[PDB]
Amino acid sequence: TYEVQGAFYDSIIDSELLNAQIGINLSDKQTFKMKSAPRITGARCESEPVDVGVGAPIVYIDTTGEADY
Amino acid sequence: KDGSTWKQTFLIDAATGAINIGLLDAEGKAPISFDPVKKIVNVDGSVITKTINAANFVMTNLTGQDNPA
Repeated sequence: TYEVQGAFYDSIIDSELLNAQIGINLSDKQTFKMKSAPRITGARCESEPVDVGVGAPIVYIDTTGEADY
Repeated sequence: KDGSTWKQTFLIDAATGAINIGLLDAEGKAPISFDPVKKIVNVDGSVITKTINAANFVMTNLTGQDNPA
């Protein structure tokens, strides 16, 4: 999680003064939660036995992420 | 007659009413095969008929990666 606060600094503001953040008059802070990358909980593969022919392979894999896609 | 050897084209066994039709594959897979013992008619390829009457159209994934439908 991070907190965001910033503002515009004009030509008057100096690098040292900007670091001091004295005259900047920054914006109020705001807190947001940073999402989590996907991970795979387990890897597996199972298929149905068949009397005639061959069982089609399939992969079952369980994730734990929160990505949109 | 292929060179100095002879390749089977079709066979009709006496003990079993099995009739293999077609030149044999390098691995020995006959194109069309029959078996009254198992009461099955085995044809690799396609079958064209005006109509078909049956009691169970059980689609099968005959090949490793086929899509029955």
